[PDB]
Amino acid sequence: SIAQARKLVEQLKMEANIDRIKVSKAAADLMAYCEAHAKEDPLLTPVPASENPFRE
Amino acid sequence: QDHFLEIDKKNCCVFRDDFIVKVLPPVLGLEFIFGLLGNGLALWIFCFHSWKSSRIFLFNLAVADFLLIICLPFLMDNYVRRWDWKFGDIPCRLMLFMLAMNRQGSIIFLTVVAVDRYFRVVHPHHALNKISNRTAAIISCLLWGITIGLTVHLLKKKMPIQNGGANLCSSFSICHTFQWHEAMFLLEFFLPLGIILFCSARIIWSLRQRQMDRHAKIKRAITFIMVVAIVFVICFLPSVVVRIRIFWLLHTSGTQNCEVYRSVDLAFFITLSFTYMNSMLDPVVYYFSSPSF
Amino acid sequence: LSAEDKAAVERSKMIDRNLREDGEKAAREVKLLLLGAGESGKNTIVKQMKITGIVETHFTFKDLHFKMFDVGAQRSERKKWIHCFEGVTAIIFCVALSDYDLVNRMHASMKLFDSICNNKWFTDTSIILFLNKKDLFEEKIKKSPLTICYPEYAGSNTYEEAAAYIQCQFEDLNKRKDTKEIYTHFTCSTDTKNVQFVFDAVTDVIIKNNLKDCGLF
Amino acid sequence: VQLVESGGGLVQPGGSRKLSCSASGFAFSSFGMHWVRQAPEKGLEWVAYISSGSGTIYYADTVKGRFTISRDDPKNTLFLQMTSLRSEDTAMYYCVRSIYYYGSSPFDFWGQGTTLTVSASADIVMTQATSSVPVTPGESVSISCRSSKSLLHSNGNTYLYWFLQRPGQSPQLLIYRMSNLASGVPDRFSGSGSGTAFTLTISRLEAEDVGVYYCMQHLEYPLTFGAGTKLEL
Amino acid sequence: SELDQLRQEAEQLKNQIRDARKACADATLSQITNNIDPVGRIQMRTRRTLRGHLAKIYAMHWGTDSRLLVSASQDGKLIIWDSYTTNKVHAIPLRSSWVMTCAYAPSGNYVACGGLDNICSIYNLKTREGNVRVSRELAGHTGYLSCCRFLDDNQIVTSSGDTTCALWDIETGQQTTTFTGHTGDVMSLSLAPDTRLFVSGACDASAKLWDVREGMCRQTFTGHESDINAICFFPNGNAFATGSDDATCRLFDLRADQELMTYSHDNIICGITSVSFSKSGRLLLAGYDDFNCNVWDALKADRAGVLAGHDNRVSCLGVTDDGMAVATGSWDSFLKIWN
Ligand SMILES: O=C(O)c1cccnc1
Repeated sequence: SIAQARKLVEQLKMEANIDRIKVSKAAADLMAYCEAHAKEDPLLTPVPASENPFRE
Repeated sequence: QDHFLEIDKKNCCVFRDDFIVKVLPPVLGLEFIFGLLGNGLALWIFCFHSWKSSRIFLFNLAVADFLLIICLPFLMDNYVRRWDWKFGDIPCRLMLFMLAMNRQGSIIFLTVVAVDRYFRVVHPHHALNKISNRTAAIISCLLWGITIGLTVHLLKKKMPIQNGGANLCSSFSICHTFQWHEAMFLLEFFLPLGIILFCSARIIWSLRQRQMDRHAKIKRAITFIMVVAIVFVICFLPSVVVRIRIFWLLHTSGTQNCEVYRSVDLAFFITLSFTYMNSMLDPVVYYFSSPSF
Repeated sequence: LSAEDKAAVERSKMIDRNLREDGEKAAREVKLLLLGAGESGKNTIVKQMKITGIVETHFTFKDLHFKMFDVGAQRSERKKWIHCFEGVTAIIFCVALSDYDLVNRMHASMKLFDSICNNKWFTDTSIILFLNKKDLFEEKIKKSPLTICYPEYAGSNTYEEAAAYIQCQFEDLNKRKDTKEIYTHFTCSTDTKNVQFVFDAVTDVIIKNNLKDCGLF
Repeated sequence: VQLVESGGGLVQPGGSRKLSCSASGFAFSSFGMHWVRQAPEKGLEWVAYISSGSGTIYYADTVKGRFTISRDDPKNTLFLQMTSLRSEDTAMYYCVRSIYYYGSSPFDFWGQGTTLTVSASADIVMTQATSSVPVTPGESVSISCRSSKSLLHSNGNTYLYWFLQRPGQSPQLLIYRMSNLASGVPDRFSGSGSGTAFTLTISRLEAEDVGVYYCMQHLEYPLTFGAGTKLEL
Repeated sequence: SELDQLRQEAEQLKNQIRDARKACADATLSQITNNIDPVGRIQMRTRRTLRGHLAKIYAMHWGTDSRLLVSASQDGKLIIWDSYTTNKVHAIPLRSSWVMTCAYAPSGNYVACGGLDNICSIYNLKTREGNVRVSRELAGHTGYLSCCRFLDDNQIVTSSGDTTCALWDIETGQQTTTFTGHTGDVMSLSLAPDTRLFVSGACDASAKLWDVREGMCRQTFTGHESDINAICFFPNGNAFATGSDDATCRLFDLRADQELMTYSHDNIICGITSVSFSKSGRLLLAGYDDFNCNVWDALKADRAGVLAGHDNRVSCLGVTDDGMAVATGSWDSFLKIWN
């Protein structure tokens, strides 16, 4: 009870001590990763039926 | 004797009267439309409504009625010319075979549906869980084959018999012999009628025994089945009774010398229209009864 | 075209045949779900039956296989796993008649029955009510009146009328009366009677489903 | 897992007998069975095959019709009936299990075998480059083979099987489909191929490698064996 | 002081944490994502139809080879489907037919299942006998098992319907680490690619991040207003998304400790059962109770695709690691491969 509330205190200070980063930079990381690998994602840009292993 | 024998192989005492054109056109015209609309809408409903075995028999009956109601508008053309027919033998016998097979198939499918309901009410724990669709399909195919076989007797074309140079396509007449087609007209009634009556009686008994549900469900089903049985009886009884009287007169002296056939022929050909009235009524009763429709 | 995959296809065909056989087997069998408050209440009928998660009870009666699922030991939010029992033929709900004098518990049973009855998943599933502790209720009536937890009640204190009042008080909560059918029955000490009632109710429900599939309901 | 064969012996020309094999330690029902016989002086050669469902029974060209194969799944035993036996039928017969599914390792277990002796085209031909190659412990030995037809099926897998038969025991599977290692085989073994030219590399040979190596193809229905390469310590 | 002071202190921590969350608030991802072009309408077709199952399918998972998948249905059977050729590699009969979770081991040697029964059975696929047999019986839980995921060949993390989440090892069969932070019933789990952190959602609309080794709550999220029925990991391992019965999906970032966006539409009002991500993370696929599966653009947060190949509730949704194909299962007993 009190003990679990104190554990909550610890984790929140624990999460608090984590460098809560800002939305920016953080979004640029996702944007860079997507464009860096979007060239070879079949579901985003499918390969022709000759190379596709799921061709009828 | 004006109404003498149109002898081909038996002493057919066919007649030719006035009231046919005065009384057939309205009935047959209204039946054609009403039946085609009511049955085709059910077929389209089936085309997009599940695949459970229960509806296979209903769809078979629907297609049988759809095929049936096409030949009747020709039976009309025959009546409009008062027993004259314009086309050749091949169309005549093909369309008559279609009509007879359609009627037999409709009766057989109605009996099968009645038996299915009897099994699903009186014996819920029996071979009815789902009679895997293949079994029902093969049963339906066998029924179609047997009804075709019992009707191909008509497709053995004799000729478009001509009365006064005018072709008449009636397989029904007053004859000196009780050939197969007369027994079929009686077997198609007594056996299916008895089976459906027994099924309905057993369903009623079992439901009233210990199955009470007054929430407008069990009573609705009871009244629906009772009324469908009643309309079947009213549609099919008069014609078989008329033919019974015809054959009673035939053997009990008077096989010739124009007996009361004069008016009995009109009676028979007027009561036979109830057989097609049954085809018209069958979809509106069977298919629309379910809330799904 | 294939060379080695034909054996795999044949194996898949055998697996499909086995799955179809098992599916037909399961379809023939009838499922029942157990619910209620108080372990003895449910265990009474389980003991009366004549041949740790959920407890599966299998018994054959009148050539029909019955599977009764006891979910009283789960002790978990029913909102997230009740949907698993959508296809059950009927729900056997048990309530002790003598529980009215114990601490309020009859009110809890009423809330449980209301929650089960109004569930969207059980909209076309019947509920079989088993009123347990028949004799204990009759003894309790002579000592404590029913009006302690039923202020609206006003009538003579007797077994017949008290039982009828409890029955109709449990019945009114069925808001969707047209579809569902509540087959209330009083537990009897004599054996071979409760199972008869369960079988009759299940047969009635199965007949109702058959007629629904026919196109009459 | 045990596959014990029995019923062999001496047979006069044109004789008949019934070979039997009792299976234990594994689900006989799921596994298909193969019969392979080895002549005293020649190599292995496939006889017949029966699938799990007792269907698609196959026979070799040189034994089609003459031989028959049957099974009794409740009995957990395999029957191999032969009649009108010829002189060439004398050989040591092995019963081989095989399961067919993705990622499977067919021909992964061979029985101890039963001996049979008699008193006095359009198939795949595997050309063995060599029949005997002296080797020493601690060295590396490469065995090359050629196939009459390319085994690279359109599905991407090649049907190649390597078996090793030490003196005094039945053959043991080493590599199946030239890209996988059979259970219980040391990882030092390796195999490679280009569709038609196949090489088997045994790095860091030990004394237990002494034996005769046999190649097998499973592309076409008629299974065939190689002439066999014997390694001398 | 007594409980009053402790409750006031807890409230003060709550306010402080809310203010801290507000502190890092810079801008919603919608405006910054305005720069990138929309994905646009995506046309999807069902290449294969798996009709082996006959009962309602609840859970499924893909293998590491992107070819074999394991399906769980209430009939009490596990079927290993070969996606390329629609062949049943194995058929595992289950002792407890009430199964609503299953997983495929990363190495492809073991599978796990569970559900209303409090036992998480482990099956071996590569037994030398050629048949599938039970290896371990993890029966230490009390509530119903809702999700089990393989972390390695010898460690498995599972969540039960009670307030406890347990990490089990196959060799011994005992609970290594127990997590009791959640108050509601845990529904779904998700393992990060690193395999060191895993999220968990409960019925109390609380999502908590747990460490496999250390074993304490590292993050908390309370953006949802109802039960968290679905939860999955973003491929990069820093973000994750949740699905709930409130007809809305949401995406959370561990580093930001905030809800970045919510995916929902006015017409959609029913709950969400399963959620999954694509290889690139652009596509966020989530099942819905209606006879429809919706594909959303994880970045722009809009309806990108519609899959209407099902006539019943969609329950499970798995995406291949390579993103070559997506398999969706519903309660209609039919599983379809989409790409
Ligand atoms: O329907 C018949 O069988 C029929 C119709 C017209 C004339 N004769 C018979």
